[PDB]
Amino acid sequence: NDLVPDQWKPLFNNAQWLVHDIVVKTIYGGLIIAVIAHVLCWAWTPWIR
Amino acid sequence: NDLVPDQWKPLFNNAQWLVHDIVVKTIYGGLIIAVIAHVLCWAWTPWIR
Amino acid sequence: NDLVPDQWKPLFNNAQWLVHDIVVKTIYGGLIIAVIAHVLCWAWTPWIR
Amino acid sequence: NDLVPDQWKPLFNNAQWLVHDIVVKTIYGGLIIAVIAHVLCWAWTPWIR
Amino acid sequence: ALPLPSGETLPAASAEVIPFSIIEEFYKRPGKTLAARFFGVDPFDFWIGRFYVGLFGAISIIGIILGVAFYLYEGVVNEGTLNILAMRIEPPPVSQGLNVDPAQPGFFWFLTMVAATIAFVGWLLRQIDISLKLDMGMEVPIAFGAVVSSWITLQWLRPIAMGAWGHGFPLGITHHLDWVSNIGYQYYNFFYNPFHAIGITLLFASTLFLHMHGSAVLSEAKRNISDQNIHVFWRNILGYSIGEIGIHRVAFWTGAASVLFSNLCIFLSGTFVKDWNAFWGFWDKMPIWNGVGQGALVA
Amino acid sequence: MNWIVATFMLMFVLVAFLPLVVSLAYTWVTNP
Amino acid sequence: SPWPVWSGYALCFVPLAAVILGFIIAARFTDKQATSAYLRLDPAKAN
Amino acid sequence: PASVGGYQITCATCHNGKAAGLEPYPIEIMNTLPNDWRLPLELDYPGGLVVTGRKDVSNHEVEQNQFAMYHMNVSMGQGCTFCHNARYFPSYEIAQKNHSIIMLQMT
Amino acid sequence: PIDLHDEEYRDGLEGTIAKPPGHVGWMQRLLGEGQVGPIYVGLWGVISFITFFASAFIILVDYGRQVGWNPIIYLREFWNLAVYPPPTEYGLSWNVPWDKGGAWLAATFFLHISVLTWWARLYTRAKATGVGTQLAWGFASALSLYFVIYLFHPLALGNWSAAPGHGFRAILDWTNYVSIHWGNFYYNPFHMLSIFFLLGSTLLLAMHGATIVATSKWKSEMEFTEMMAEGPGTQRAQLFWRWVMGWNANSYNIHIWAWWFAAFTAITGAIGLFLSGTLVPDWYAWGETAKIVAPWPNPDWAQYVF
Amino acid sequence: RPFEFRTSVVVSTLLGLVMALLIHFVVLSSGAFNWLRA
Amino acid sequence: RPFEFRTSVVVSTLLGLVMALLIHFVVLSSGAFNWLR
Amino acid sequence: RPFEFRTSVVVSTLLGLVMALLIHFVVLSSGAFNWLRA
Amino acid sequence: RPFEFRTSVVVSTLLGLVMALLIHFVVLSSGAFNWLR
Amino acid sequence: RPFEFRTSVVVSTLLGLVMALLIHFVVLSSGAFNWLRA
Amino acid sequence: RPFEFRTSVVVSTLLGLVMALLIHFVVLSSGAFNWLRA
Amino acid sequence: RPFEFRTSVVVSTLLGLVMALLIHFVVLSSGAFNWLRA
Amino acid sequence: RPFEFRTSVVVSTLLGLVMALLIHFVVLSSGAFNWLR
Amino acid sequence: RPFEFRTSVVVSTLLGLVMALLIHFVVLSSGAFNWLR
Amino acid sequence: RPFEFRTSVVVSTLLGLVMALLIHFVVLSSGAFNWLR
Amino acid sequence: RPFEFRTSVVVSTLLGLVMALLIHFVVLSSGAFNWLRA
Ligand code: BCL
Ligand code: BCL
Ligand code: BCL
Ligand code: BCL
Ligand code: BCL
Ligand code: BCL
Ligand code: BCL
Ligand code: BCL
Ligand code: BCL
Ligand code: HEM
Ligand SMILES: [Fe+3]
Repeated sequence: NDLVPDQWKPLFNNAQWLVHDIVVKTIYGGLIIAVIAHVLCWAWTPWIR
Repeated sequence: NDLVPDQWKPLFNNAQWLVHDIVVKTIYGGLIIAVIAHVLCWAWTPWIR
Repeated sequence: NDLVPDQWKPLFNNAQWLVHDIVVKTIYGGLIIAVIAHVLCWAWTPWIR
Repeated sequence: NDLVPDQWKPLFNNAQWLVHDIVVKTIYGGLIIAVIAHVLCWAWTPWIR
Repeated sequence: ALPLPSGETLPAASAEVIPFSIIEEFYKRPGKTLAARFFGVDPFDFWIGRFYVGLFGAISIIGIILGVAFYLYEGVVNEGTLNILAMRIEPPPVSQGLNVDPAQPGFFWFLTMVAATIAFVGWLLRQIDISLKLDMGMEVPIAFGAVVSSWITLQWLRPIAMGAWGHGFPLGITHHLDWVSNIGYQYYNFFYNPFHAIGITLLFASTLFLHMHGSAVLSEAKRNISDQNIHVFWRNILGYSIGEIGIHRVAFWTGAASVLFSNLCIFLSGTFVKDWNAFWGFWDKMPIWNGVGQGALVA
Repeated sequence: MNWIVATFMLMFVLVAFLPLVVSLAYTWVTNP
Repeated sequence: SPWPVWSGYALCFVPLAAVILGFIIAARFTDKQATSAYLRLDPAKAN
Repeated sequence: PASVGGYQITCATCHNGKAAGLEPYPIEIMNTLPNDWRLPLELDYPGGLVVTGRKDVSNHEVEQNQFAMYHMNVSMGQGCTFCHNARYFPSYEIAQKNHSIIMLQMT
Repeated sequence: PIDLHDEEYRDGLEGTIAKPPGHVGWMQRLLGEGQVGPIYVGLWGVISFITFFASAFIILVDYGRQVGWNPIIYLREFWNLAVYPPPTEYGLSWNVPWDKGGAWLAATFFLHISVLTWWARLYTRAKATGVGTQLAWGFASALSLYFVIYLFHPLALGNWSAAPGHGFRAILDWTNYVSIHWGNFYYNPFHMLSIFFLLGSTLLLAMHGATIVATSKWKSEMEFTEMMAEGPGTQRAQLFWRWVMGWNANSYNIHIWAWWFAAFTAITGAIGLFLSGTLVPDWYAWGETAKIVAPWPNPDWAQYVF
Repeated sequence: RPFEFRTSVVVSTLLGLVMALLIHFVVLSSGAFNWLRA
Repeated sequence: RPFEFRTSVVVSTLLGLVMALLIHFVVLSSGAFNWLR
Repeated sequence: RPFEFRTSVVVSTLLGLVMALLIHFVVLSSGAFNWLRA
Repeated sequence: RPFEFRTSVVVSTLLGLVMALLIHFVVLSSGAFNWLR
Repeated sequence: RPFEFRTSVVVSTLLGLVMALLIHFVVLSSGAFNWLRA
Repeated sequence: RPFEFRTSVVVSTLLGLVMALLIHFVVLSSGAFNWLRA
Repeated sequence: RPFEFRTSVVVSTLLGLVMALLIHFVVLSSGAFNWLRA
Repeated sequence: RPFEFRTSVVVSTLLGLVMALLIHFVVLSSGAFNWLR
Repeated sequence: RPFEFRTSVVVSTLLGLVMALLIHFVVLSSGAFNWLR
Repeated sequence: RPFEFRTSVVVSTLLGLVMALLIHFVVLSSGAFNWLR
Repeated sequence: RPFEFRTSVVVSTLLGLVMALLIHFVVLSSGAFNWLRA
């Protein structure tokens, strides 16, 4: 756990930090795309009325 | 893992790097082809209207 | 693995290289025949319209 | 089996005598209540006629 | 390297590499069949190839040959179909009764059914003899006897009890299904027959038990384990392990019980009952709830 | 319906049930 | 029209022949493995 | 046809010895069915209760068909094969199914 | 590298409960073992428990509502109560009243989650005990049939009404209705193959059980030890089945035979059920066109009349 | 002794409970007392 | 002692809960009190 | 200590997810909000 | 002690949740409050 | 530590996939969006 | 000798008895003799 | 010796008896001879 | 040798007998000879 | 490492193939494109 | 080597025989050639 | 290496053959090509 920050050393391993970063970046990209898709769908036709 | 880059050494093997690279190129070609196919299909007949 | 190139030595064996070459050539010929057949069928009867 | 009477020693334990007494008292109370309830219900509506 | 029964080749117990010929020769021990006890001698007490032929082996083979000949004759001749998926081998008409006449149609159905019954009983007795020669138990004969009793119920007891003898099944491929369908819909909701439901439950349980036992035994064949891993695995999931000897007992019992209840339901449906929906009319009239409802919730 | 013959055939069926019951009883009597 | 349809051909007669051949082949190889020579306990000593 | 006989309909056919208070759908015949089921007399019976391979209906229509069919069974005492061959229900071969068509139109 | 004592006697989550084993007695006399023993709970099984009991609670509460909340009538009509899917109109929509199919969808969803988590539990415990994972794939082959019945068949038909109604009597009605709708499954070839495999499975189970019990005087039931070296009981069983029908197997092949019978039963059933409605609307007509239907001009119909 | 106290207690309590429930249900269904809306 | 405290507590609690539920359901379903419409 | 953090977290997460799904299903089926369908 | 803290907590939580869900379902089905249409 | 990274990843991925499939099916089967011929 | 005397005796007696029973049954079933009202 | 004498005798006897039974039954059922009531 | 005399004799005899029975039955079924009524 | 390359490859390939087949069949059965008549 | 000669020969022969029989039967049943009446 | 050559070859061959048969069936069943008597 050389690369793990001091705060999260008891919970994380050096190999797991990289996979965690990849997962977080994927989630943030997916959230942005989902927000855009929801905005376009609402502009197309509202679902609440 | 001599040919593996320094950053990704703890996660990858020497033989796994080549297979991963092949899969990455395959995914990139498939994505380009799928984008083209979707554009032509939309130009032919919209599915949302 | 004497006949295998340097790049693919960890992945391939001297015996598997020849069979891989055979398979690659077979797939190339199959793709050529498939393209010709598809062009002929399109010339005969279009399926998209 | 100090508390168990002489006749009932071969069947009962010292601990089961008290539970048997409790069960007997409960059954006697239940029979008294049942007799009262049956008399009340007969005074309300005869079920033989 | 020592070859294991599974197929492993493990480099090196009191075991040794023994050909099957020695075992086959050692365990012959002629002269202990059922017919030998009765008559003092078995007329056929030898082997023809890998098979053992006894007194009842001859009877079984005669029945098999005669039944196959009669079956082919009724279906190739007298029908002129020439294919086996369109043959329709019928018993005599219900009007004829319990009597048999060679001139009237349906006689070769009688011949085939009698020959098949003889062959089945001969096979059962041959199994008993082979079991008795090896000093084994009589479990396989019990299971097969359950199956043979299932046959006898359908082809002998029900037609005699109903008394017209046209109530037995045609022996045709894809055509006994027609008889099953018509009989099942004549007594409508054959699902609602209790013994049919018990038999279906036992059949499904038998299949599930077979799959579970096969998986459990196959999951430990070629591994370095201590023989107690399977017990811990079966106690961690479902919290119970039956053991080695209990699973086979359960299998045999479930298999026999399914067929027994099935033949019971078929016979009972034939004669003592007419409708399986009317059989349940007693339920709602019992004097614990016959007065508690209103409107559609009455009864 | 002749009810004597039907009851006889039913008795034969219940007899056919017997061998499994005998096997169960034998297994219970042994293994004490 | 003395012949069945193509769907009948496939759905009926391909699985039937497949089942028959598979059963015969599996029985033959099971018997071959069963009758081979491997470790066994000697019947003379074993009781 | 004359095979059935020549029986006629009279007062006792429907009344059966009662002046009034007739009971169509009594409780004893409503055994397996829902207690508020009635015959669907708003349909065209030459094709009213057809379900085989329709592909525009589902299990609910089959359930309604089964209710009607069991009612037809109970009203007689001959079981489901009286008018049908169980190998193929759509078949018209038993000769009491056309009689049932005429009866349905009459009802 | 695997300590069975640890895998059977841990505490907390990822451990076991009911740790002091019970004893039944009569199961020890009749079956040879009567230890109730501890049971594992490891986050694959808590989810199954919660989801299955949520589904059961939904179904039971709907049962109660259908009888006007009368407990006596609840006992009266328990076995003929059901929670049916939405009617044929509004085929695959979820905007349905709770009493017109709303509860069926939720219960079915929770049941799907429960069965998937149970498969995960089986796989994980097989891995953690050191044994193989054949049971997981057998359960997968049965879940294939289950998912064809409940999910994949109602899809591609266009309605939820093609699925069973969650009742004791509703499954029997579903079987009858599906048979009547699509012709006759007696002429469905995959129904025939499934029946062949099912009856073969029952036959094989009976034969194996009887064979092992008959030779149990020589310790033939210890399959794990016999796979190392054959004993007198296995030799007697092989000789018996060789002298009866001319061929036999050893104590290792029969299990492969049984596993493949059960797997083929499940797979062929699933394929036949899926193919029943989408491609062949009438099985009897197909059988007639395939020349597998026997001619039947002049029946004797007096057998079928009262 | 022929029977233990525990088995006797269990059997007696179960029999009493089942009999009480059965009698109450039968009397309710009989409709002969005008109890709980007739 | 013939019975443990644990068993007695469990049986009593289950019996009481079941009886209370049954009595409430019977009273609600009878429709003789004008409660909950 | 009576319970581990793992068991509490798992039970709480599962209960929350199941409750949310059930409430959403019931609200959708009631049809009292004019949402996702007329 | 006859019972442990863990068992009591589990049983109480399950009983409370089950009772609350049952009461909400009965109240919703009764149709006597004008709730959710 | 309480939970492994593997278990969290597996549960999160499976839950996301299941929820995506269910939401797509519910939204598209509602017939309120006019997607692929109404 | 290929066959023993007692084996031949058993086989011959059994075959003769079976054939006699079969011939009486077939003749009776034919109904061509007016025997037992036939 | 390729075959034993007893096997040959037994097989021949079985085949002959089966053939005789089959031929008599076929000829009786064909009704082409006027034997045993036509 | 690959095949024994006994196996060849058995296979040949069984095949011949089965073929003779099949041919006689088919010829009888065809009804093209005016044989046996 | 938490996950091996082989398992990820297998799961990705299976998911992709299943999704491709499902989407093709859904689009074909929708009948909104005039494809294959 | 990855595969042995016997396996290749067996698979090829089985596939060829199956495809040949299937194609002849499909063509015969199609009734588009005027073959065998 | 993550995967052996045999596994790749077997999976590829099976997938190709199954896909070819399925595509031929789906194309020829549609009746939109006029092949082999319509
Ligand atoms: C209304 C008039 C009805 C009728 C209605 C009922 C009903 C209703 C019941 C009986 C019961 C009985 N009836 Mg009456 N019965 C009728 C006519 C008859 C006739 C007759 C010839 O006509 C006879 C012989 C009987 C005879 C009997 C007995 C078998 C029995 C009562 C005695 C008993 O067992 O006490 C022994 C009983 C006990 C020891 C019970 C003790 C219970 C204890 C006291 C606990 C009570 C609950 C309390 C809340 C617990 C609280 C504490 C917590 C547990 C911590 N009935 C008519 C038709 N009868 C009762 C019975 O017990 O049936 C099994 C019963 O429930
Ligand atoms: C309204 C009039 C109704 C009727 C409605 C009801 C209802 C409704 C109930 C009873 C109950 C009972 N009825 Mg009444 N009952 C009627 C007529 C009768 C007649 C008769 C001859 O007419 C009789 C003999 C009885 C007899 C009885 C008893 C068996 C019982 C009450 C005593 C008891 O068990 O106390 C002992 C009870 C206790 C010790 C309860 C203690 C509960 C503790 C305090 C917990 C309470 C809940 C609280 C929220 C907990 C919170 C904290 C959390 C635990 C963390 N009823 C009529 C028809 N009756 C009740 C019962 O319990 O039946 C089994 C019951 O539910
Ligand atoms: C529309 C009006 C409806 C209604 C619709 C709903 C719906 C729909 C829901 C509720 C929910 C709840 N309702 Mg409301 N509700 C109504 C009326 C009521 C009434 C009342 C007496 O009138 C009451 C008391 C309540 C009470 C409640 C609570 C029990 C609960 C909200 C608090 C909570 O638990 O937060 C605790 C909740 C959380 C801590 C959630 C945290 C979630 C985290 C942030 C993740 C979110 C997902 C996100 C995509 C994750 C992204 C990253 C990836 C994981 C990588 N409702 C009316 C009838 N109500 C909700 C519920 O049950 O929640 C469990 C719910 O879903
Ligand atoms: C019918 C008229 C009213 C109505 C009338 C009432 C009334 C009256 C009441 C409620 C109450 C409640 N109502 Mg309501 N309610 C209505 C409509 C709603 C709607 C809706 C969708 O419309 C919702 C979501 C709710 C929701 C709720 C809850 C917030 C609450 C009950 C909580 C509960 O389950 O406690 C039971 C829960 C438990 C026993 C579990 C607790 C678990 C804790 C919180 C978490 C940790 C668990 C721990 C880790 C476990 C450890 C052990 C494990 C074994 C490991 N109401 C309508 C509008 N509602 C009740 C209330 O106020 O409660 C406070 C109440 O009395
Ligand atoms: C059209 C408008 C519809 C509707 C249609 C949908 C549909 C359809 C979906 C959602 C989804 C979601 N909806 Mg919406 N939704 C509506 C109204 C709402 C409302 C509301 C009004 O209150 C809310 C609160 C939400 C909330 C939500 C979220 C839970 C979620 C989107 C964010 C998210 O989780 O991102 C977190 C998501 C991610 C991190 C995913 C990232 C995935 C990455 C990008 C890979 C994707 C797969 C791709 C094929 C990969 C290709 C390469 C290969 C891997 C090699 N919806 C209305 C009714 N909504 C989506 C969802 O995810 O549901 C679970 C979804 O599928
Ligand atoms: C009625 C005219 C019928 C007909 C009716 C029958 C009948 C009936 C039978 C034959 C049989 C045969 N038929 Mg012719 N047959 C017909 C037309 C033909 C035609 C033809 C081209 O038309 C041919 C080629 C044949 C050919 C044959 C032979 C296969 C065979 C007779 C020879 C034989 O086996 O000798 C070799 C025979 C033996 C060596 C037998 C020896 C038996 C010993 C002597 C014992 C006799 C029994 C005695 C009771 C024993 C007592 C023992 C006690 C201890 C005392 N049939 C027409 C259609 N045929 C017979 C046969 O054997 O079929 C298998 C037979 O049963
Ligand atoms: C009537 C004209 C019918 C017809 C009716 C039959 C019938 C009926 C039969 C044949 C049989 C055969 N047919 Mg032709 N057949 C026809 C047209 C043809 C045509 C053609 C293209 O037209 C061909 C190629 C053939 C060809 C053949 C042969 C395959 C075969 C005869 C030779 C053989 O194999 O002997 C090999 C056989 C032997 C060497 C047997 C020797 C048996 C010994 C002599 C013992 C006999 C039994 C003995 C008496 C029993 C008692 C023993 C005791 C110890 C006493 N047939 C027409 C349509 N054909 C026969 C056959 O055997 O088929 C397998 C047969 O049964
Ligand atoms: C519907 C309109 C057209 C039509 C349109 C097309 C089009 C368009 C195409 C075809 C293609 C093909 N068509 Mg078409 N086709 C028509 C009518 C027909 C008819 C017919 C009787 O009418 C036939 C028989 C065929 C036949 C064929 C094949 C020759 C070919 C696909 C082969 C294949 O499976 O590749 C897949 C096979 C494999 C992946 C397996 C290969 C195995 C090798 C050969 C052997 C390996 C052995 C070794 C031991 C194995 C080792 C591994 C083992 C696991 C141990 N077509 C109609 C008239 N057809 C395709 C083509 O041309 O392909 C080149 C194509 O694209
Ligand atoms: C009538 C016109 C029909 C049609 C009828 C048939 C029939 C019928 C057959 C084919 C066959 C084939 N068809 Mg074409 N076919 C049609 C249209 C097509 C179209 C198209 C796009 O239109 C295509 C691409 C094809 C393609 C193909 C090939 C896949 C194949 C031939 C090559 C091959 O594999 O040889 C490889 C084959 C061999 C090497 C066989 C060698 C056999 C040896 C010589 C032995 C023969 C048997 C002999 C008796 C042995 C005797 C001695 C003993 C061994 C001791 N067909 C049309 C619709 N086609 C044949 C095939 O093989 O299908 C699987 C086949 O049977
Ligand atoms: C017995 C319970 C029973 C069953 C089952 C049954 C089935 C059935 C079906 C499936 C149909 C329709 C199938 C189709 O595609 O047409 C159908 C139709 C009719 N039946 Fe029926 N039937 C059962 C019982 C009976 C009985 C006892 C009779 C005669 C009184 C009878 C008759 C009819 C008639 C008439 C029809 C035609 C319905 C119509 O055309 O609308 N059925 N049955
Ligand atoms: Fe075993």
